[PDB]
Amino acid sequence: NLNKQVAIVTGGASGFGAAIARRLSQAGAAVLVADLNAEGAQRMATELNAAGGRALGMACDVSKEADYRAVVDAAIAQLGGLHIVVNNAGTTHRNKPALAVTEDEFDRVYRVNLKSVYWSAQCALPHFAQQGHGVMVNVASTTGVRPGPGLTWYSGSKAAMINLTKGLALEFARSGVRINAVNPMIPDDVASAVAFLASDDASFLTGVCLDVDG
Amino acid sequence: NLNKQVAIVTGGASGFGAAIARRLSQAGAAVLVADLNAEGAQRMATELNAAGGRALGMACDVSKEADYRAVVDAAIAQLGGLHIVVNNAGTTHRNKPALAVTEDEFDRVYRVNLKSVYWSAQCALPHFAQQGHGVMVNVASTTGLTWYSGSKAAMINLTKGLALEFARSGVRINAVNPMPDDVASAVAFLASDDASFLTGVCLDVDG
Amino acid sequence: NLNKQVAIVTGGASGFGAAIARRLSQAGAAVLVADLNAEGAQRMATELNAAGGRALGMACDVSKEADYRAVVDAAIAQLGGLHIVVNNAGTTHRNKPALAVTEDEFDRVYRVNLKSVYWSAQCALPHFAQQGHGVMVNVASTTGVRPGPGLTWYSGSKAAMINLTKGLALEFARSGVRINAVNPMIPDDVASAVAFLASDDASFLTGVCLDVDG
Amino acid sequence: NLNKQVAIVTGGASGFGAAIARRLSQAGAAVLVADLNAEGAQRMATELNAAGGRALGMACDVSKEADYRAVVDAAIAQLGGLHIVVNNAGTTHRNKPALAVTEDEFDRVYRVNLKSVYWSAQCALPHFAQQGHGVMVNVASTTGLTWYSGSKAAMINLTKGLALEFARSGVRINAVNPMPDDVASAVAFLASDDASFLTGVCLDVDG
Repeated sequence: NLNKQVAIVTGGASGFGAAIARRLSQAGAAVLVADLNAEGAQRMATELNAAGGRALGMACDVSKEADYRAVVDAAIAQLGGLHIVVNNAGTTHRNKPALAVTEDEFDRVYRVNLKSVYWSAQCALPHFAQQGHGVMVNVASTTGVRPGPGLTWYSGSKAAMINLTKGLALEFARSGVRINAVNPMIPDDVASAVAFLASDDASFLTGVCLDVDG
Repeated sequence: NLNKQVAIVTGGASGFGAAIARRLSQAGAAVLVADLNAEGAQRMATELNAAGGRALGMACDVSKEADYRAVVDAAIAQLGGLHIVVNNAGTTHRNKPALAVTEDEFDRVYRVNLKSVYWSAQCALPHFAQQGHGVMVNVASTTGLTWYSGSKAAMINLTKGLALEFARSGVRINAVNPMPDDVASAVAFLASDDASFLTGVCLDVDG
Repeated sequence: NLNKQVAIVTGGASGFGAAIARRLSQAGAAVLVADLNAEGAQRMATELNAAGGRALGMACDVSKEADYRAVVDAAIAQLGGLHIVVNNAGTTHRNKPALAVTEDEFDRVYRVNLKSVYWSAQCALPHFAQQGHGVMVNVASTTGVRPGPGLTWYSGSKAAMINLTKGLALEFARSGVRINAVNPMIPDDVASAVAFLASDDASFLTGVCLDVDG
Repeated sequence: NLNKQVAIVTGGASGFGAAIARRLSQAGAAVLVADLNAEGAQRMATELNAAGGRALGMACDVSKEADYRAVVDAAIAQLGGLHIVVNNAGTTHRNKPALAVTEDEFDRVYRVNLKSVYWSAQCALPHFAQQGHGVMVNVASTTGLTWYSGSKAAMINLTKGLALEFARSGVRINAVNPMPDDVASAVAFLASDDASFLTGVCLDVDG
């Protein structure tokens, strides 16, 4: 149960982010839905609101400090605090050979799947440390069990993000702040995993990556 | 015997990359010494030529396409081909709390190391695939879990992914994980025909 | 909450097994405490009973099919069913160099940390499959993070047990039966991990090994 | 060049172990062919001696101390020493539901493979430690997650643990993971001085 708790969910307009926002709001948390797409973010918030929830939509490029700080400040100021930060990876776009991935796609993966976690760390972790509680859950991009070709550059930055998440966790391990990760492997099970990890029943877990059925 | 083979060594002017440049030259291989410091690259090249080897030094920001393509085009045009690419792109890093890490400090570890493997793949592996043979060796020099420990995991992961994407192509892609002689030995082994049964493998060795 | 649920906990008289038995009984489960030591098993059951619980002690060599079948039958007949099976690894005994480990210690590790999981599979899994629900949690022996010398033969059979647990899980994955594992790495966090994995809130997890602070 | 070196190859009468026995003999190394079938071991030994090599065949249940100690004592007494031990002890296994696996079927995978590495360590590594040099190579032949997939993980894990427990001893402990030429090549490499910078390493190669 996450009553009186505030969550930011990035990637919130679609995919795993929308399912995660739905689940956390169903558990009683106030949700700031953050997404590149302001309209998609607002639609998800309207849906959560129509269903009994308290939610707000906000546009945000998780690669930009200012966008990520503004979403943290918006959650604190207008929803009244921040206790949970869920960073959603993208939809992995299409599967194609390593040498067909253009620079723009490579760059986007870096921005959305690694740089976002760095800014999340810089923008949300001090608040958590200050209040002596908080949870960050990083949802990796979806890679197959024993993955084959087609996701080489995704699997690369994914391995980096999971290790950064475990590294951040060791630093914050005696702060009350828990930093954990979800590895969707080919939406209910992804959302259930995030909702459990955000709950106080997961208080004994940090620096963990939970493999779940994508 | 890397005689009759051309090798590009990134980060070649010092550290693991200098030691690799020397071992590979000593094995009889032409070597394009690539590094961020043109002066140091030229220095290593002159030493190698002075030791009886063949070598050209070029300034190269591995995070930039033009720089990597230059190093590749030069090796094919001036050194006479390309059969080996060694990617050394890590640096030392004082472990400080992650909230003291500036964006640049972060990009230098995650953005440079990853994109260097990216440009290495876009720029050099088509030449390997065209001739049906070639070896990429990615030394994870980035320097227990720290904020920067993810570069090494990605380098290893990318090595294994690229290797699968080049299965049965005659193109082998391998890694070295230094935890410098033993590093240069593992590179020279992996770059040699004696390692033709090995692709997608990471060799942990004492640094 | 594990009300109206029956758990077998092996290794139950001491160590992580006792902490796990305490936690599961505190959550409402009936506990058959199984242990090599009949008296230690009975003492733990008496403690759980004095605290509000329903518990029974029973001697059992988890390396022997007959001992393991008798504990399953005892739980079904006298506590009224079986839904949870926790296999506790040993205390890792002492840390000593690989070549100082005698054959008797090597043999004991195999029996307690691997053969037990095979019999648990043969003796408890058909019952779970029959009823279409059930959870098995295998608690590995405690190994350090990035472990050094001293636990070579433990770390060997531990790696085997965790892979067997993931293998068993894939087989039973569409049966309602969840097979999961806990890796104590140097007792509350071990017991919390087992209690969560045994609950219906972990229903979306199978074939997972949870690293936790030992 | 394994000339001037003695090697014990377990499971030597067929499969990966025969191919290893031949490659190592061809490298100039005396070879004690150890296997569960004495006749087949003697056959391989005769073939190797007939090819100009030196070899003795012995029946050996690797799960038993006396059998492994015999193979070790014989190699030191009849073949003139011991510098290499290759552990092949896996077998093929039809994947069936785990509830159809009999206790014996389970012991044959988990008990034999693990205890074989145990006796290999108790029986052979003291000789290596005494002379300050030696190489143990553990080929994980036990044959995606299955009930028997844990043998391979243990073999790799034990290899890395033993290697750490023998750091700086001149005694190297390595593994090969066949997913037979490429297996025998990786064994012969790992057993040779060319691999002296490698301990605690598992080489994945196509089987």
